[PDB]
Amino acid sequence: LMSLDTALNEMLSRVTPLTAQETLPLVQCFGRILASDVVSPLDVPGFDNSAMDGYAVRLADIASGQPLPVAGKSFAGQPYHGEWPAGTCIRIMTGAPVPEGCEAVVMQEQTEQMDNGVRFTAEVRSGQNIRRRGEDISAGAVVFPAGTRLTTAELPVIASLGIAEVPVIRKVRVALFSTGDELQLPGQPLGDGQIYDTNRLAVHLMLEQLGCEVINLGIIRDDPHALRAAFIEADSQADVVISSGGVSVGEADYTKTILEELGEIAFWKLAIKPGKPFAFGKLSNSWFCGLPGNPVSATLTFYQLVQPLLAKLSGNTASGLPARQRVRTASRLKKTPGRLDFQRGVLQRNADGELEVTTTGHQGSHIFSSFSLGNCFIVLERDRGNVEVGEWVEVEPFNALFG
Amino acid sequence: LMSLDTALNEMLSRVTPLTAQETLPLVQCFGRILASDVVSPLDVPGFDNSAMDGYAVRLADIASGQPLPVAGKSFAGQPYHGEWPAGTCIRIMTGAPVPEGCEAVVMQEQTEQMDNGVRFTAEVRSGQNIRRRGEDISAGAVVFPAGTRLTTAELPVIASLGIAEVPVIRKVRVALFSTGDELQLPGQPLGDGQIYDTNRLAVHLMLEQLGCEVINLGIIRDDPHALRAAFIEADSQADVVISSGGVSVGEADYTKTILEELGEIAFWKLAIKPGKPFAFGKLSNSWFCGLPGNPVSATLTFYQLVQPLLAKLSGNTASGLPARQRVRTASRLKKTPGRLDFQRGVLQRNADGELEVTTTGHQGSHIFSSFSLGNCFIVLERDRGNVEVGEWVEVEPFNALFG
Repeated sequence: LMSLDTALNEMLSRVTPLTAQETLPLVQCFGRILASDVVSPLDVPGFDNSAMDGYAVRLADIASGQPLPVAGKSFAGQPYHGEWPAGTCIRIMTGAPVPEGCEAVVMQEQTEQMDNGVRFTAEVRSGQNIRRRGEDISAGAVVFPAGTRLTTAELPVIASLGIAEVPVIRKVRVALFSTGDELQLPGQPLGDGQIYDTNRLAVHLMLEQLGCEVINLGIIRDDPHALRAAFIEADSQADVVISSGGVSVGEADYTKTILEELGEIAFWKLAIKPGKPFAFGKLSNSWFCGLPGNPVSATLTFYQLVQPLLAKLSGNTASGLPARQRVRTASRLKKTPGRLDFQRGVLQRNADGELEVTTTGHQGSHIFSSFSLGNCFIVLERDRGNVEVGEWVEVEPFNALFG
Repeated sequence: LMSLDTALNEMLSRVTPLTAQETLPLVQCFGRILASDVVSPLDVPGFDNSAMDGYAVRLADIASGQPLPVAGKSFAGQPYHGEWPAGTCIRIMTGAPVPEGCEAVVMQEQTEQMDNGVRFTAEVRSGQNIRRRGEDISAGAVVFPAGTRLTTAELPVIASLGIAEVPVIRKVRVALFSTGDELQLPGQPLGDGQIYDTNRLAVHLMLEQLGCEVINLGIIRDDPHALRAAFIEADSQADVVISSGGVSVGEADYTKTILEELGEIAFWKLAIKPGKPFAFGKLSNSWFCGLPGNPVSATLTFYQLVQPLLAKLSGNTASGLPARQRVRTASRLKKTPGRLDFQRGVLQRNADGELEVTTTGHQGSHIFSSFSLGNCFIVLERDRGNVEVGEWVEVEPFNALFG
């Protein structure tokens, strides 16, 4: 009944990004959020340098129209600090700092070498081939603003400014547990209707790959005392508390009252598939996210709901939800109007090199294989009905969490 | 001069994937390559259960034709217990175990639920709507073959089988260093023709994000004895040695002779842009990859050549290279025949909800900004010339290394 979009916006609207920060060497900053703007302590380039390989000359020396001999050479790591007499030019390479008095640089193309010096074939105007210092980055300028997630694209640049460490927002702490006498750990036989806990591992892995600091409390016994203790512990040491399954997501039971008791939790019924129920609210010192017990549902819900909540909490200002694109289906998709169906598919190129999606197979939540077989979600509109081969469909490629 | 594909193909043909292994608890296996086939200890599902919400029936009872009174129900965690009188049906839900003797399940939508029984009119086929024990995974079957990179898609499935740990191939160890008197560390003012070492950090970051174990030896002093010692140290403890800059990639100097003295190293001239040079070869106990000093070229080269090399080395059997797709340029692209130009672009959805690339701006290798501003590579074919707006283009979306 409640739309995903409405649920998302309600959650996020309530959240305040972390501000706590720590300063780390750049090599430790991958995927981290800059806590403060990175302001350039220098100019890039530093010294006006040559745009190409050629000769640094003077407009007066060129005037003589006489083949002027090379008084010396200036290289990137070997700036020329020599004499540079009247009728002479300075051999230079790109990036190499331009010698004092330079007015322009000429490429070795518009230049011909004679026994009495370089003879300039073309015209030479001031500024020519000279990279103006600080033209790419001026000292005192903001290179990267606070909120930027540091990547291989940004970190090397910060290093290029001679900066060793930058301040980053601390990692989001996420407490995680599951509960239910039916949940069993590996190596232990499956009791009556016991199953192996899988949601907890799934969430744990995703949290870690999202750069969160995970506090896994494991499986909490179906006991008010154990559950309440877990909640109090989690809430006291993390920013987000997640029940990977076992805690009520609507149905009344002792877990639900502990919930109602420790915070203001809403029990949503989302117009999505797979899944539907999702618990969310403020605990005393944390945000709580309760996932349905079904593995496919829990994974999907986490991916479409908790992930963007964590993104906001992190301080990341990269406003937006994962890229989606219109694509044709090579597959017939069964779809019931009424729910935004996040089916799984395989995005691939057809003979003509165009992208297309095929179903992974059965879309039931009784199996998990679709996550491995697939590489994307086929996000079928809420009101949409069955999809025939060739129809335009919205596709959202899986992120790194699924490979 | 030499084609990227040819270079890459040749590099990969010489490499043998690591085999050394370690057994780790599933939570520590993200991104890791399965060392041995994961065999299923159980049947999935574990018992015959219903594919739908409906009624469990017997072919003979339907054959009788009279409405079938509901004798009971079987749900999720509670199979149907007690006798199943003849001429009756058991109410059932998806996933619930099918009652003893059940030969078929009929979806409620095909039935007329009346006060004195359920009227069945549709033909009923034996086995219909019954999910048989082990139809998804049968005990003794390989669930994931050795070579599989473990993700949130695979790990939870392994957990569901009650398996706590799996054998994964050890991380590829990569020794990293750069050299040159110009190279400066952060915090220290730039000397004569000095610059801040940025390639090393870049490579380090990627290596780590690629799951490799990095041995960063730092900046080696411009000395043959120091360099020689560096190689020895690097080669003795790593599977791969990478010079992020400073060691010769073709040009003769003291570094090139050390290279020639410590192993069989090829100095390639790649028909690509940016970049061109790349040193590759077998050292005594490792593979060596030497990158050009230009930041843009080094990153690109690492990205398009070293990354794939590391992937094969890891034992990952996932065949293929980064995903590419045909897209229209919303930008005119300056392209020169001769080199495979990996320009940086911005792939985004247009008004018509269609995907399209825009150049990030100046494509020169003197600036690093294009990696931050872009989100993809516009892979302009070697022979291709200038590209006019609206032309079909190859795009390779950036992977996580750049966000």
